[PDB]
Amino acid sequence: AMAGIISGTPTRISVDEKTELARIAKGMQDLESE
Amino acid sequence: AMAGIISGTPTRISVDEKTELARIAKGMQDLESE
Amino acid sequence: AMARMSPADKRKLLDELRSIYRTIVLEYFNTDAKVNERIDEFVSKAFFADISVSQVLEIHVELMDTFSKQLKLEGRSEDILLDYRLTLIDVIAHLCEMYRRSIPREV
Amino acid sequence: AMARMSPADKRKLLDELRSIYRTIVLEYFNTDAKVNERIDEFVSKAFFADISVSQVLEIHVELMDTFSKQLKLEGRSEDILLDYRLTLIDVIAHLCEMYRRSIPREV
Repeated sequence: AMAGIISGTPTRISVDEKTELARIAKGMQDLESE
Repeated sequence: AMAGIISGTPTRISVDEKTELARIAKGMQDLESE
Repeated sequence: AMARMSPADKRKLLDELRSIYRTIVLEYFNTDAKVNERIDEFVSKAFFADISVSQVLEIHVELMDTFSKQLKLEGRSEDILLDYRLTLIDVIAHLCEMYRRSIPREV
Repeated sequence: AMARMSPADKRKLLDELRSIYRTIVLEYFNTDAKVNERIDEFVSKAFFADISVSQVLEIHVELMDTFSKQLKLEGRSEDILLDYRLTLIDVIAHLCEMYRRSIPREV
């Protein structure tokens, strides 16, 4: 689009059908934990 | 999990490999249009 | 907005967020249902309850597993899985929107 | 924050957001790169430039098409497509976070 080839390193990671969605929780759910 | 069966109406819509991601733009991109 | 709300009431909200989020998903393809009502309910509580996106993000992951799980066992098309990706992204974007507008800017 | 910024400067930002967003994606699987820098750059500009999530949402769709497109023609595993879903959701959640903290609440 701009200047170069875009791939994203295809075929590299094996993931589940639901794939590791979010999962990282970003840790913003710590608002209920103390 | 709570009380009932969860499905989401599986097999119903035909989508592209990239699937209709966002696409709705939600129309919040109208900040640059007048 | 009120004094520190009890922990259970918070869970009660979450209990609703789980079902509501779920409800939003079911109505995403509604024939006449105003998913907006489902989204508005979730969007409304999430902001008020100061619910971090994390739960929205994590809660989605669990439910998403529920659908793909049945698809594998029920031998059904998993193409519909996108709906959860669309619902998840659309939902987060919606509350993310009000968060943006809920921030007064000097003029 | 400053006086109405020209239209091109805005596009210049977008020009960067497209490349930066893209850069974030490439480094998502970086061996040592601090994608955080890529995410921080995008997160930083998006907030400052008052960039609505829409572009983040729409821009992602176009680039996502770019990857799946090559996968079909290059005959490559499309499992990696999730990275864009993860990057898109993770990115939006990050700026959505600061938006939440950028909102003072009475105490």
